[PDB]
Amino acid sequence: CELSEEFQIYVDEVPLPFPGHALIAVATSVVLGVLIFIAFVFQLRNIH
Amino acid sequence: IPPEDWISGVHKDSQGFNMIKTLPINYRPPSHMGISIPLTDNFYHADPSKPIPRNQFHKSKETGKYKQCANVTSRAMCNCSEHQKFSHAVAFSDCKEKVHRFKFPVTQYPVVLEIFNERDKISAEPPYLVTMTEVNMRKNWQLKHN
Amino acid sequence: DVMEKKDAWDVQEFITQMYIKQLLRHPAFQLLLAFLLLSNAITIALRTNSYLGQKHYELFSTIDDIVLTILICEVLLGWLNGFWIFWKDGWNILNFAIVFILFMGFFIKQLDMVAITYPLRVLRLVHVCMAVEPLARIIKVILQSMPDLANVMALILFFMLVFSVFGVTLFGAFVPKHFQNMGVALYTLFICITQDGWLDIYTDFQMDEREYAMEVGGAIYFAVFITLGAFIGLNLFVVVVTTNLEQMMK
Amino acid sequence: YVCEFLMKVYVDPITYWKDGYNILDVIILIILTIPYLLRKIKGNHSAYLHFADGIQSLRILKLISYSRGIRTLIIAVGETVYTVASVLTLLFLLMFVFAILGFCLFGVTDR
Amino acid sequence: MRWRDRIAVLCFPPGLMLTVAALILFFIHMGVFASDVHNFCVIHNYDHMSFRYTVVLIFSQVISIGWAAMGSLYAEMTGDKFLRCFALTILILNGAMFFNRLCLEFLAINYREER
Ligand SMILES: *[C@@H]1O[C@H](CO)[C@@H](O)[C@H](O)[C@H]1NC(C)=O
Ligand SMILES: *[C@@H]1O[C@H](CO)[C@@H](O)[C@H](O)[C@H]1NC(C)=O
Ligand SMILES: *[C@@H]1O[C@H](CO)[C@@H](O)[C@H](O)[C@H]1NC(C)=O
Repeated sequence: CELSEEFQIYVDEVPLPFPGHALIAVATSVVLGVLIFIAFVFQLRNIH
Repeated sequence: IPPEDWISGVHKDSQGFNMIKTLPINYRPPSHMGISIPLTDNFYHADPSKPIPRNQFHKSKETGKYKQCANVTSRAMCNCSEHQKFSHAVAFSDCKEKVHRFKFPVTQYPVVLEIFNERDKISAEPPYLVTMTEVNMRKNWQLKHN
Repeated sequence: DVMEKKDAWDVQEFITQMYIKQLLRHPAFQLLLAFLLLSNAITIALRTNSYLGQKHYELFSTIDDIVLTILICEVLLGWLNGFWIFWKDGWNILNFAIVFILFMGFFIKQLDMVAITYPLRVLRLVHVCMAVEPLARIIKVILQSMPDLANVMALILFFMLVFSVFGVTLFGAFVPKHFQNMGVALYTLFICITQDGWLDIYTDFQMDEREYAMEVGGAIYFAVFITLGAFIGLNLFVVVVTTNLEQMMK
Repeated sequence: YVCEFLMKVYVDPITYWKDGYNILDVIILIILTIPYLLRKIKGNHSAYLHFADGIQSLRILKLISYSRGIRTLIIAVGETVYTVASVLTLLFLLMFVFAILGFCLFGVTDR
Repeated sequence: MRWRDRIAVLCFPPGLMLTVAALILFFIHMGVFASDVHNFCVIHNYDHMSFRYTVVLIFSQVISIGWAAMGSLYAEMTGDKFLRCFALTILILNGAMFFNRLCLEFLAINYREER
């Protein structure tokens, strides 16, 4: 006779896939970049 | 898990985690190309009296058959028993509403198999080779064996 | 002199002057980088415990991505001034290798795992904390002392070998498991030269005849060799240290 | 010791707040007065007794705070504080590096 | 001088290279963004999404932001307000563009793949 069994497993709370990590990394990087560049533009324009 | 807490669905392992999950109505497991577009053609907690969740797209519209809870009106109408609420088997999933729960990383889950043979309980033997399969075509589970 | 009108190369030089005035002379950006590095070092020290890890692993991943992207941004900013000057440097090579290994292990699949991700971070921590003044003088002379230390190591290992030829004569197939294999014997003699708790070895080669045997001869030979080598090595170490620091105060 | 704190509670803190031995001895006086104030008459939720001989040893340190010759020796060796702090920080950095290395090499495998 | 000869051969005037490159990047990126919102809203053929090219165009996005800023910095010293307004406007539209596409990508998580 066939000896078979079935069962179920529920998993959750996946952190994030790759695009979420990529997006948050590039978002922080460009936020720092635009802040430092706004400081650059403000300083160099106020010197002028 | 005790049966009274299986009825209640409020289990906590002294750590703030729920061990039992009550499935959403008309639940369908996801597919490979997306976790929001089911393509499994199997219905969990099935109920034709309610709108179907997460069922846009033509292929997902074209998939999903109601086996037990057919055109028979509702969940309260399509009839199930305790043997159908505690069944983990395919085609008994139309009224499958409570399942277990886990974290995301599940490592070394023990797959233990016992054989009944009319006087005691034995373990599965190396003469009795084993095949593993998933009923919902998923490719995100791996096995460790010696 | 007068500079009635600037030219393109003067404009480029002024732009590079602005770029080296910020992030290289301004203390605020270095302080922010040090604060971020100290925060992720606090998260490093908060590891080795899954009880904190089970609600911190995703935040650990996010701060890993943040520190990696700010490190590669700093590397790109250094590259902007020129690849030749960055490639011909004593410490920018180390920083570039650190960020290259970290980025390759992050983006590409690698068996580098925690034993590479964490020590590379603390190496970057050491490199950044070298930049602030009251550790740079002390760090600069540790690397100045290693060329004069290398000859001492070479002489010590050569004497160690030419006395291990005397050692391996009374070694092998008797009083074994620390005197055999000809590499375990060398490292066990190194242990006895480092001179702490060698009475396990003393009891190991004890009781040859219970009165004299070679228990007198070999033991006194190796004991006087051990004491002479240990004294000479420690003296040479402190001598190279005192020479190179006399160099740093000269 | 209360009389000592009373004669050090003058306007001389304007020099005691920038010097060496002076701020050291007033700090010793504070960390002497407070613990036996909360210990001899405690009536409070403290842990246990472990700071009696420590308090007495701080009093002995206040005794040895005299001897101007030892004071001159302390002044003569007092310029190496930054150097020994830097060497201690380098030591701690090396312990942290090899701590994470030894953990990754032997404790994560859990065998 | 002779701007015919300046634009003809052998060189370009300083700056005004990165600005034009950012313009064409803006053009192709409106093309792909419009295609993405179109196929996400009505026609629903996710197999032909830009689910396949996801990180290289993000890299293109950030390098286009960098080149726009760098051209703005290189062209600010011309003393003319029109060039500065041009560079600031293209930088602003590119940055708001980047935030919009980042938000759209972050909204479109459950449709790509699962690890
Ligand atoms: C109703 O369900 C039954 C289940 O056996 C099926 O045979 C029948 O075709 C269904 N009819 C309609 C109209 O869906
Ligand atoms: C219960 O449902 C089954 C089919 O699911 C049906 O055959 C049976 O008649 C029903 N019984 C009652 C009492 O409704
Ligand atoms: C499976 O898990 C059990 C439980 O820890 C363990 O004893 C066994 O060695 C594991 N086998 C394999 C092949 O991983």
